[PDB]
Amino acid sequence: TFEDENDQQMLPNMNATWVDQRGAWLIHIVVIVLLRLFYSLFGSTPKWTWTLTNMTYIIGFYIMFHLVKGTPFDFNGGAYDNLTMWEQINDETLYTPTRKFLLIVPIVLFLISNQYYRNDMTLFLSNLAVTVLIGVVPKLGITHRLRIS
Amino acid sequence: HKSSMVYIPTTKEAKRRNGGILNTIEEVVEKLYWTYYIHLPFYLMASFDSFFLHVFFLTIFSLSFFGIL
Amino acid sequence: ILLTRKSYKPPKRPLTEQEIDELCDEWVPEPLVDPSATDEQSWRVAKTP
Ligand SMILES: CCCCCCCCCCCCC/C=C/[C@@H](O)[C@H](CO)NC(=O)CCCCCCCCCCCCCCCCCCCCCCC
Repeated sequence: TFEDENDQQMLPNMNATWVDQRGAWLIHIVVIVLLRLFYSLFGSTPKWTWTLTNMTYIIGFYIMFHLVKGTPFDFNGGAYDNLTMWEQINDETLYTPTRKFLLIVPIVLFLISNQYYRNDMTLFLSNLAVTVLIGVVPKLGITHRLRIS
Repeated sequence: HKSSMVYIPTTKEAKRRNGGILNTIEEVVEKLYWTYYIHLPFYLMASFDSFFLHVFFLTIFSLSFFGIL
Repeated sequence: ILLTRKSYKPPKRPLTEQEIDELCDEWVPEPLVDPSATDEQSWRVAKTP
């Protein structure tokens, strides 16, 4: 409605403005690299390390950006009470540079991980399924504000 | 002019008042300790969580050093 | 394909019949002609042989 839009415009949303700041694009890569080295430090075979890296990163990103609705602090009357953090990025404007960069990352991650478990069809299928079903679908332009049961 | 404010001496002046290379070893150790401590959120945690983070980091470092050799 | 997109804003809802009716009732037009300056110009009609 009107009041709702005026409330959503009256303040910059501190819950979703930190993305466009100095060093988030880099921190994503950094945490990916750190997870890789941690799983390497475990000691198992490379395919297990890489599939664990992919699952851990994808599931963490989904649980943080796509699971919880609202803001962790008072913002307005309600304003953003029925939106996840991914739906608040750049005040509901799709396909901005930040969204493009966050979309590209899982695909390139799968491409790099691909050449280690290519010989096993089970791991390859599971990795592709999880990636394309959790890291590319909720971030699409037609899943926006799509509530189901 | 004089007021009722009690002053606190600087740490350099305190060391001057209280007077080999054991001091240098102690100060390099404390430099390392502070450099490790303040860059991780240990002031913002409780005791159990801080202890578990400590043992986690110690285990990571020990395993990495063992693997390096 | 993903990198090619243009960055649009989500489409808005269309207006409602009650909203349309209220907007139409808010609009007010002008008269067909301007009766403000008719009297200080109407000497021409009165002075025509
Ligand atoms: C809900 C109960 C679920 C019970 C299950 C337990 C889950 C608990 C852990 C997850 C909870 C997350 C809930 C939502 C958290 C955020 O959204 C909150 C609330 O919006 N944002 C804010 O406070 C505003 C932003 C605050 C700073 C965010 C940036 C901090 C640094 C993150 C940089 C990006 C990190 C890389 C992307 C995610 C990678 C995940 C790494 C996974 C490996 C480590 C985790 C296992």
